[PDB]
Amino acid sequence: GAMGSMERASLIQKAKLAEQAERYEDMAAFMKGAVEKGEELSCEERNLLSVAYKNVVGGQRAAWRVLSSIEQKSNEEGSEEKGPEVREYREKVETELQGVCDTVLGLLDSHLIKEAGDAESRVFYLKMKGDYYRYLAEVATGDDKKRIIDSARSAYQEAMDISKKEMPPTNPIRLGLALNFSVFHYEIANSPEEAISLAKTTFDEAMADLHTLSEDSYKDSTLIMQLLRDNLTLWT
Amino acid sequence: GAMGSMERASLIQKAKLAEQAERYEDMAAFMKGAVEKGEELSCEERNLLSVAYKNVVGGQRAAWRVLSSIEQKSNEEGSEEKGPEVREYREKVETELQGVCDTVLGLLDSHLIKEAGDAESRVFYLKMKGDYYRYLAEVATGDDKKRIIDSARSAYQEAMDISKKEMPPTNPIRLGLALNFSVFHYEIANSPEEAISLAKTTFDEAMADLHTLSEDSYKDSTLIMQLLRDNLTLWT
Amino acid sequence: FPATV
Amino acid sequence: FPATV
Ligand SMILES: N=C(N)c1cc(-c2cccc(NC(=O)[C@]3(Oc4ccc(Cl)cc4)CC[C@@H](N)CC3)c2)cs1
Ligand SMILES: N=C(N)c1cc(-c2cccc(NC(=O)[C@]3(Oc4ccc(Cl)cc4)CC[C@@H](N)CC3)c2)cs1
Repeated sequence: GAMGSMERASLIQKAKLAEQAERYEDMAAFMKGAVEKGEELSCEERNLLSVAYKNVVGGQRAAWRVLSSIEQKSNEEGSEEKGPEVREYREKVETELQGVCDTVLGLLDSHLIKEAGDAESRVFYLKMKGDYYRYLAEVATGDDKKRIIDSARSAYQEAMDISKKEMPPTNPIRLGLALNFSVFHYEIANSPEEAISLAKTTFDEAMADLHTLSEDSYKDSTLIMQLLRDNLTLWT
Repeated sequence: GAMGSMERASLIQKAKLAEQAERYEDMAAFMKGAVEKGEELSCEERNLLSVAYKNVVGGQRAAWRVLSSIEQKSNEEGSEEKGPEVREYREKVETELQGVCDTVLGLLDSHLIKEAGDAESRVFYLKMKGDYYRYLAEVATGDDKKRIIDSARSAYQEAMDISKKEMPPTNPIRLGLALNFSVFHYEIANSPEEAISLAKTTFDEAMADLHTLSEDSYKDSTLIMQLLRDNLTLWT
Repeated sequence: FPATV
Repeated sequence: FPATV
């Protein structure tokens, strides 16, 4: 750990600075260093961790999609052979993406999830675990693809079970978990009907609980509800 | 050189792929590998090199500015001491920026400039040399700042002298060189009047030569002329 | 692509 | 910031 000599508090401070500078690779490295101090993460710290790696892997995924698109075209009937370079470079980006996912999954397994007892932390981390297995699933093609998919499903399912028992239906973590598990169903598990059912039921149960919220909590919940509706509009 | 085992043509192909994927660090690494094959660069290849490193250093510069701004505020009268972290992280980004600049300047010195005999290549590379010394100047504060500034000035001046002898006033390389040397005068050399004079004279000499151009060359030249006018509007 | 958070 | 290319 190249961050082993830096104070935990300094790592968190620098993660916030890296965010302001839109230096998300640095942000992720600082937050990995903070996790490796071994202490549990506060709510703010968990979100710094998730923001950092979401931005890093999001860029990798966007690049992979561009390259995969170019690669598939080079393989159509009538394309001029261009050699191994597109495949090689897609593989390079894919391997770096898998590395980032494995890093995040490693942090969750050593030892964030096992120490997470409160619903807000445990559901958050299990959602992340589902998310990063989902990103691995997006690029998987081998003997392991079904097992990667089932790892994502299992993490999301455990998070869902806890969230339904322990959080109100408007809790933004619960909502974001359902949003993403719904996308998993649609895009990974070839289960569009499950995706649509989950998004719709989540939206309706949240709507009925909005009356309990403050203005600020209302804004947070309705933002994610709008994403659920956006996806439903995309899919119907 | 980690690219030493890859074919020159494969490096150029992958640079173009990296560009499409907005992976500019990769793009720059591929083009550095291509330069290190030792052959001169074609027009397209020179622009791949410049696009890659301009994007990399541009992001570093934007980050440095954010962090420098935060640092200066932390040093105002009334600010709460936050410790060494802002300075340290600004220094980290600054050192990485200086490294990229030194890398580019190294490629130009070994041995792109000395092999560049045609005006279009030689002016292009000397403009780059001015640009990357200018980026070093932006962060310089020590015993070397004046010498860094004079290195930028000298490279720009040699490029200007060649461009005025060997290129028409509408040549986009000549125009972009003048644009950037004008910014050097305004932002680095504390010579706003020289900056304004150079931009205005460049614009007017180009305007008078537009009648010689094809529609496509006209579009290229007038685009950079509009940047000259934009800066003049900013400065007057 | 669909929205995720 | 001013324009450069
Ligand atoms: N970036 C930072 N420095 C910090 C961010 C936070 C912080 C703390 C609690 C919730 C949030 N919500 C979000 O990020 C957003 O909603 C989420 C995110 C994650 C989940 Cl599972 C659920 C909902 C806001 C709305 C956006 N469309 C999507 C992200 C941020 C503390 S610090
Ligand atoms: N990105 C790629 N794959 C490639 C780009 C090129 C290529 C070749 C010749 C000129 C250009 N001009 C430019 O880039 C732009 O003008 C310049 C750039 C550099 C100079 Cl010194 C002068 C003018 C177009 C207009 C933009 N506002 C600023 C950049 C690009 C070949 S390949």
